Amino acid sequence: RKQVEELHKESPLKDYKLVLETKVDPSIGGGYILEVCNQVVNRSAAAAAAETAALAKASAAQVDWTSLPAAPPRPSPSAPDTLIRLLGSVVDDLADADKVEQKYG
Amino acid sequence: VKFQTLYNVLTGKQHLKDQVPVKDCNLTAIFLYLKRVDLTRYTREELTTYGILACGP
Amino acid sequence: PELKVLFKEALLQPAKLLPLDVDYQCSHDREVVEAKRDRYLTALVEAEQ
Amino acid sequence: LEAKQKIGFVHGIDGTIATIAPAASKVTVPYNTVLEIAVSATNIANALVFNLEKDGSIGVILLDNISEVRSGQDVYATGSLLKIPVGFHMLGKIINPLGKEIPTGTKLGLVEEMAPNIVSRQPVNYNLLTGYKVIDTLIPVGRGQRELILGDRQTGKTSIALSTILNQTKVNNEILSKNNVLSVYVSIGQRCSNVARIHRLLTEYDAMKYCTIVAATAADPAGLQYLAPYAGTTLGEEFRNSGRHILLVYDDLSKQAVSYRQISLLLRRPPGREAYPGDVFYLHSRLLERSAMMSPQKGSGSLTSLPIVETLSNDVTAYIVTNVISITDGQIYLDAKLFTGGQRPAVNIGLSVSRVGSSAQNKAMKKVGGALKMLMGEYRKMAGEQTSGSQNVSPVMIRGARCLQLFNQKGPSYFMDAIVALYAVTNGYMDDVKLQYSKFYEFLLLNKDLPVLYGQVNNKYFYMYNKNLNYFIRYFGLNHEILEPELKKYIEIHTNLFLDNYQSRMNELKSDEDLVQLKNLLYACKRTV
Amino acid sequence: AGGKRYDLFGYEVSVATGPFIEEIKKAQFYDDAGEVIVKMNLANTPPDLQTYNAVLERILNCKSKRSQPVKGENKFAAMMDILEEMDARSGIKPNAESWGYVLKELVQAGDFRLGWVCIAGMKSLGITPDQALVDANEANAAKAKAAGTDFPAYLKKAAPESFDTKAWGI
Ligand SMILES: Nc1ncnc2c1ncn2[C@@H]1O[C@H](COP(=O)(O)OP(=O)(O)OP(=O)(O)O)[C@@H](O)[C@H]1O
Ligand SMILES: [Mg+2]
Repeated sequence: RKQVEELHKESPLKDYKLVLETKVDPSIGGGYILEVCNQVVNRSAAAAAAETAALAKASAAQVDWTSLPAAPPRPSPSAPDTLIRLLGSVVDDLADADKVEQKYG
Repeated sequence: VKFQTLYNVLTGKQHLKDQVPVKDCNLTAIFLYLKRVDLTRYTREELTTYGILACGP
Repeated sequence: PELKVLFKEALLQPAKLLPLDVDYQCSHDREVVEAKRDRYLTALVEAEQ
Repeated sequence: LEAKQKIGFVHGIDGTIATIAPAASKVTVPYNTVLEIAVSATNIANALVFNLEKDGSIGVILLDNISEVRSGQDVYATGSLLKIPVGFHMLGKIINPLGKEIPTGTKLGLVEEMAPNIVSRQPVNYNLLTGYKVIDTLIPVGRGQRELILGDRQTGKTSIALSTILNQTKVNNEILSKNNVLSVYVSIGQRCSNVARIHRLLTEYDAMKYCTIVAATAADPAGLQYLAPYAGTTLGEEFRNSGRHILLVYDDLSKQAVSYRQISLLLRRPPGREAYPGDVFYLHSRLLERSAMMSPQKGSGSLTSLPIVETLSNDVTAYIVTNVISITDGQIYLDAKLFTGGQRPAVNIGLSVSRVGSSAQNKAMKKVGGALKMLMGEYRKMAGEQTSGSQNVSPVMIRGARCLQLFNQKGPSYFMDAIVALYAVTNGYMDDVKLQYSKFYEFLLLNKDLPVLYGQVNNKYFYMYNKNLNYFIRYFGLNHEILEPELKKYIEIHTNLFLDNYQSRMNELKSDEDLVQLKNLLYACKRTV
Repeated sequence: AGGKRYDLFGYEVSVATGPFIEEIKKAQFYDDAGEVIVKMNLANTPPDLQTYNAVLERILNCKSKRSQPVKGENKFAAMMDILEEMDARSGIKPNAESWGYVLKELVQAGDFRLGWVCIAGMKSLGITPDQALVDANEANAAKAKAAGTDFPAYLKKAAPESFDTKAWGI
């Protein structure tokens, strides 16, 4: 009742008399559904339990255990001049092979 | 639910994205078959080159 | 003669030259890093010889 | 605490649309606002108001969980417009136009907003490098610009926009994050597999950090295909207002017009020309006038738009096409007669223009594009002639044809790597080579520095290997005292070494094996360069 | 206490720029500095030369663009993009200090050729470099000369004598 007439106060109209009707749901085993001044508030087991269950369902869908988590981002190589002076023409081939191994191996 | 996924990966019933291979470090970072995973920890190149596995498990 | 000294120094410490910390963070599996390291040594050996 | 307000019950449903029956009389619904339909005790079907009637009934566009809709379901009202989440957290995602993410393997922004008024936007000053020489030289695209992409089916409409998205990446990793241009790819009514391949392409070249994709596939409801491009521009709102840059790619807008037709006709709006309701011009107008280069008062932000419109039998007389040419600044007309005739991208320059011009493109590109316009205007008058004066050919007939070879690409071209290939043409260094070797030349000019190889290194700095001269070229220009002479003393050596060592060997080939080998090489050069 | 500035639409414009320059100097990663330009410009305070040079300082002296690393970072290209935003877009023009910040980076980056471009461009604009940087540019040049690092190695190797789509690398 308290929630009912308080919702009736929150409406733009309150001067109109209020008539209350109570009915039975086989779908709802806990809680109530109340409509006043074309404003409905649903606090039911079918709705509340599914609302809390939806969080679990969404969280389960988000995760991908099968997948591998992404590694930290890698910066540019910036190879030193001493490396390059030792191996002039080879570092390009070795970087290409490194990409190949990072993908396949 | 995840422990179930782990068990399915160990049995080999499920596969990984971009054909990722199963390894202990791999698995650890995601999170008889177990002994094979223990072998998988050790470097493959080291084992083959040094013939460590040739003697036996 | 400088180049010879540089080749010797590189052969003594090949891993020091490369960034070890960066590579470890970057590579998911240590094995990949190891293989990369193994190739560089053979390159230097074939170069000096 | 939070009591949902109901307005009526579902009266009828026709596929994607519905008709509401209001519960009470004093209840009043707004227009364009979102409604909710309690398809179940758990889930909700979003919607939108498209009509209101003297009977109080409401013509409704549905957007989610249509199959779960019935007649008699309780209908609620938010009393707010359709909004979506917005922010930098959305970059790197595919997203339903309702903001829902599409898996693979706080803030809210209005979907329909007024456009930047006539004081709140700066003229076009800065460029948008689409990566293609015709579009960077002769059809200069800028920022805060909206340029259509016309073409018959399977001509390269999608690929020009994707290549723009892929060209911007290298720069954005170098420049600050204020001058980087992000991207949005909107797929209206497309096939879900095309979207997957686009995602994987961008992910290969790492262009997905700076791209989101608004997917409204063919199986999706027509209302969702209708409000997709608005979702894209709604994301562009924040990057305007956050002073950043952003690019829009509206894949087929014709498919966004079929959806509006479907909605309006099923809601018993009167048809019009080609069965459209009539106000489909205002639709794309609302969508496209939101593009602008914003005033410095508003952050000097921008959003470029590359709308795409499919064409049938190369006509520009259809309703929606004219409605969009009217709106957009320029247009990139892609002719199947040229796509089929060999050249790719099949840009037809006679029908493709840009209503901004030099002001968009670069100081270094102004002086080359102004030369190519003259050269192509002169070549346009002569190139119909089967070349009779083989040695008496005009220089224009030479330079123009080599430039057409250079226009042939597959992917985007770096700015430094584009001009230096066009400068040689306009100044005639590439006149002794033949047409068929115009790209192998370019390949060596850009990826195999000959004078560095053959020892002819007198240039102090100017070489194409460094790739950081782009910024000096961009700032100083090529027609500058410090860069002009070194440029010539790179290209003349490239030409002489080519003409002597490579060209000479090429013309000496007679066998079929070797000539077929050399054949396929030049096609590869036409693709990669 | 200065000549009042105006936008292209003749509207009066703010000049109180100091409070924003301090946020640049207090920065630690040189992408936030650009964002300070943005939040400054939204407030009807357009950047001045002093602000852009503060940003070039913060660029040159910062370690990375963002907190995490980024592939394709080029400390030079950001600095040389600000100068395009300066000359062309905004109408402001750089000074000796600006190009000084620019040349210091090419010394740090070891790229000795782009330096000489900057050396020539300065004097074509009347600017004169500091010989401390010119000599370091020539030092990097001499080192790379004697060492064979005058060019990369992949350019100094012979090309395929036979035409083949694979040999050329395409
Ligand atoms: N510049 C180019 N070089 C090589 N191939 C190209 C080029 N442009 C387009 N193509 C090819 O043309 C085909 C279609 O391109 P695109 O996907 O852009 O077509 P479209 O304009 O979207 O037509 P539709 O929308 O009907 O698919 C693809 O095979 C694509 O690789
Ligand atoms: Mg397409």
